[PDB]
Amino acid sequence: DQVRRCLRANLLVLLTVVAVVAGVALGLGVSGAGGALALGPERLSAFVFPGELLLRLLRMIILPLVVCSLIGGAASLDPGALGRLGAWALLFFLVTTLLASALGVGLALALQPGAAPSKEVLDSFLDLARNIFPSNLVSAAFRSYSTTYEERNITGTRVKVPVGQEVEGMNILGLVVFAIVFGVALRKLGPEGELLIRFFNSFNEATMVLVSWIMWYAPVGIMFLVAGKIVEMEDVGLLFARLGKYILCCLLGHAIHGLLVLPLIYFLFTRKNPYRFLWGIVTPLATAFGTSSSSATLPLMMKCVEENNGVAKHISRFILPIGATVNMDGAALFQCVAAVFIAQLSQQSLDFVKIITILVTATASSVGAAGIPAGGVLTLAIILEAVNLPVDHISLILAVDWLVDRSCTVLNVEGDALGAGLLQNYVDR
Amino acid sequence: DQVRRCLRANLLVLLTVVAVVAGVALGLGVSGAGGALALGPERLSAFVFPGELLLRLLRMIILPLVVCSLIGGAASLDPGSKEVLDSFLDLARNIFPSNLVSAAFRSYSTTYEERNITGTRVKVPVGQEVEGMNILGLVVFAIVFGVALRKLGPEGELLIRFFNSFNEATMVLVSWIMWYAPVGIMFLVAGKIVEMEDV
Amino acid sequence: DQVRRCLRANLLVLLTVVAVVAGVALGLGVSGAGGALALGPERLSAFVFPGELLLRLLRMIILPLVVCSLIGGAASLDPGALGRLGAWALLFFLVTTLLASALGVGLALALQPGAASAAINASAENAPSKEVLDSFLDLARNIFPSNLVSAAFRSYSTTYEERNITGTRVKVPVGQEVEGMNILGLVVFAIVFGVALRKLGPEGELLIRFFNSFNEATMVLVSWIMWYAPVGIMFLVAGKIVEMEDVGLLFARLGKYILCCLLGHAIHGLLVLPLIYFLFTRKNPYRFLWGIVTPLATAFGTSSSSATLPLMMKCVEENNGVAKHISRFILPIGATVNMDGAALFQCVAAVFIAQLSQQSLDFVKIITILVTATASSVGAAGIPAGGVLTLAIILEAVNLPVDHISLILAVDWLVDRSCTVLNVEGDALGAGLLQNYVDR
Amino acid sequence: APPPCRCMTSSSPYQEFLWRMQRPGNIDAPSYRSLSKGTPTFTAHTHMPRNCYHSATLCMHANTHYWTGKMINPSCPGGLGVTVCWTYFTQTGMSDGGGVQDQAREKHVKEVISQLTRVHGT
Repeated sequence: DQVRRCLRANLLVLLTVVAVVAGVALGLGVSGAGGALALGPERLSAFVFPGELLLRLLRMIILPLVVCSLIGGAASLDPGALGRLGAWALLFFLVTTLLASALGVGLALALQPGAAPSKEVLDSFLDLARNIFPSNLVSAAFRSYSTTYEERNITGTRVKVPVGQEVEGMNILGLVVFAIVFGVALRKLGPEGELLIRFFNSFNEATMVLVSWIMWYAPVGIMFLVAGKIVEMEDVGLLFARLGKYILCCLLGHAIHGLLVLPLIYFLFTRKNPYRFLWGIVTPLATAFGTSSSSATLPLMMKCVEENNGVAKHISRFILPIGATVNMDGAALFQCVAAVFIAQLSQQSLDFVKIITILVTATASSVGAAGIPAGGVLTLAIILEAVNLPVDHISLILAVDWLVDRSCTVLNVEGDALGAGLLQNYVDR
Repeated sequence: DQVRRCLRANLLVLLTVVAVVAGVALGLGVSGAGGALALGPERLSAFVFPGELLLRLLRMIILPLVVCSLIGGAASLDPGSKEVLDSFLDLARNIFPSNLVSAAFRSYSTTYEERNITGTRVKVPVGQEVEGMNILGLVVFAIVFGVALRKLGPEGELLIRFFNSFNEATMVLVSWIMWYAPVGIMFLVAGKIVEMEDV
Repeated sequence: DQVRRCLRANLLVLLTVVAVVAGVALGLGVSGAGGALALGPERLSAFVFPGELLLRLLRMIILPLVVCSLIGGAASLDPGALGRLGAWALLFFLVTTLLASALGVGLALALQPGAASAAINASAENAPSKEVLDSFLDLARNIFPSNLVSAAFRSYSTTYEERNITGTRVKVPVGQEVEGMNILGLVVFAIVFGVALRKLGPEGELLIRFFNSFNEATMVLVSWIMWYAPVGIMFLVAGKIVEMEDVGLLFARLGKYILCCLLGHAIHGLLVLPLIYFLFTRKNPYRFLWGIVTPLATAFGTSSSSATLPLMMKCVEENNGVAKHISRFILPIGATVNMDGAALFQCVAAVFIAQLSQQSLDFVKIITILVTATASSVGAAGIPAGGVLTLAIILEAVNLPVDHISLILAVDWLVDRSCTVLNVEGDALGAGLLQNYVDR
Repeated sequence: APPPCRCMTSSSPYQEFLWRMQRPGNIDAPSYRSLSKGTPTFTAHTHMPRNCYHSATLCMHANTHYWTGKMINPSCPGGLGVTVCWTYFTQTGMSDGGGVQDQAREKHVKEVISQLTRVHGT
């Protein structure tokens, strides 16, 4: 029968979806029988370890993959054509992020879910600009830049001056920029750069082989990640009774943006079926929901967009690594909804100017956010300081952060893939 | 015109000179009307930010532009506070950095402390690999690696070509960066004139 | 003359042994006619600096050499053949580790180092311990490192947050990346990248040529460093003898423990591994030992298996001519996996600690201490004093007192060098058996 | 003789989340269960690198000696500019590149050498 052949052809999709469902079921079953209280610390850690192993495996290869893929993509197109494609890509990213932020603000205002060193927003923007252009490639491979305030003048004149220091991270934005510039420079040379192009292409192909092995391992890690995240709950009833409206706002905004807005944009600009593209990219979406990080599912997204969908290699390898960092619609909607929720918690009114600042700072924060689990929580402080009325009690946002963060990751990777397909059609025209 | 050709060919040096002059003018303008204390350090950082950006761009290219083309030069020449002793030991340790990747973003240094409080106040020197970027160790390793590639026969030709192509690409980035430079020197000069006062 | 040709051919090994002898003599002379007191700390640092320079030179080479050699070795052999060879290598490594651990336990039980126990001589506070499950999770996390660049200079290790000392302590574990090269993760990534490169094809061929040329240049650097190595070995030995105080007085009651450790190391290195080599290859093991003398003396001087790995690789390549691919695949793996001397040390030390506190050893305790010593020898760091953490894990697993760990750190400076010698000898002998097998 | 330790847990869960997210080698978001809750209590780390504090001093809590100091990097345990406490000795077989824990380790082993040599003399 053709059913077995179809199952064999779509074994990866079925395995990943069943892994997610079985992770949910196993988490619920273990939580019912003890809720980790009977498990204890050592058994709980042994239970949650395989998901951490999968996350480490996927983070192991992200740096060489991004660097080599971006070098190859930037060296595969003329500087004028690459510049035009990049301009269109950033225009699409900005428009989608603004739409997501506006939808989040509007939905949070409609449903009303609401009812320590500081950090200046100018310094945050300067930190983002400094992270765009790193001062040391090897140092930027494993850590980023952040500013610090200290009192160095006399005690009579106490003013905060900003000093700079390196904090732990990955600084993917500066490496992305350097890889793009290096690829453009390599194509600028003639036969001299061909050896380097072949070198980086070979390195990328080997990284893709490791990607294939790791994604074949992935479903067990996804299942254990979901099960461990579900088990760690403390008081489901009280937590839901407190944060149900906020969770509903976030999830409804994500669902509306991912099922109505982006498919409409893709259909308007392409006159094709966006849901066929979504069916092609189901597996990276399920991986993003399992791992809650856009960087870990980036290789699977590139492979699925290249193979399942008719997208050229250079277009995907140039667009997807950039969008995995700078295009974060789900994080924007999260941060806007959370800012409105926190403002309503403290009974602080928001007029037009506060809403505009929320939108702009949310776009900037989504640009600056990292593709790591709970990556959008950190820039929520930047947004709250921009509004400067919502003192940073983001502790109430947590304890439901994993699920909404997973939805944010799904929305971000979906926006990236849809933009890649739109640009592929625009190039084809 | 010949003068037009002279202006077009030597555009970069004249742009740099004009940038220095305009940076001086902007520095005196800010330090005069308005006041250097009115904006404060918070706005001064944003005012001098383009110079910091130029400095960061210049510092980002030092490691490849050194390591590549030092391997290139060494393989193509062909055969024909701190005390004196502790500073010398630090210099010797930085020549052989003991870790190639760690040498790219930090360097060895010796610091003194009075941890041995028993008896007299003896100064015990310790090293902790402070933040640096370590020109010396990378330079020595690149020269030695280039000489070793020269000692190899046709086997090292692939590595020589690889590093030469990397150096050429780095030179292309250098040429691109030096076009942004006049804004950087302008803002650096303006910031230095604003910060100090001697007139 | 024949004697002149003999010295010219074997000039390096004679320089190395003369350097070791001169270092011992110079250390004894300086300690007798002075020491750390007659000359100041600055003079001591200037005196011991050349050995530190040699150690830094050897440590600079480890990362590119290991990465390129393992990539080439994994890409030069079929995945099935590589898997079979790795299975045989791991079988040999664990067999040798069990034999060394059993010999150490037997000697420690026969000679009774902790029978007298002097006057207990233990209290300040108790050092924090690391759980066995946490250590195994740390090993599994160090496999497949999260960041490739960060793994070149730092490695993951779990710590603890002692909360509520009066309030029913929970000891919440929190992990972080601490200083120290992650050799095992780089080894695993290099092997996987090599097999992926072979699976690719012509692109893999280009990358193979790149990494092989890099490895050859690194070997040229190793050849240059190996000539300076005897002076660094001499100064290491002399400075380590001079710095350590009141010889003999420390040994007067630690002689049983020292005799157990060194006798176990000598028996394993002169009667077990040579016997296995002779029974599997029918050659002369002592010719192999003569070929590998100067990596052994380098290991004794530096007390670090990773530092002497390039010299051992080169000496295995030129003398007793194991093929390049099999040697460059076997030696890096055994440099971080095969540790016979370390396991013998930890078994003897744990039995001695148990006898210090007058605790029974029974049978299941011996079995589990052997198993945990074997399972924790793998993944241990090749840096000096790298067996202390694994010994602590063993003590935690066996439920023995920890406060007597200071006696182990008291005299570990020499026996650790003996352990390094035994580990690199086991590496070389395993390479010899595999080379003889592939010759057939 | 050492002064009592003032080393409490994080006042808010967000600060604990922020400093545990930026630790070196962080791979996943910390769970809400692992975050400290309720009133602050005494806490102590079992390892701390020397490059996290400018200076350290001894403190007493429940008749046990601890090292205390102020952190200078947000990636260091406890946060940025937060007075934290850590144990007198580090974990066995673990080193923090010098610092107070190491200096205590060599001090203890040298005391052991001195007393054991005195035992030999008797």
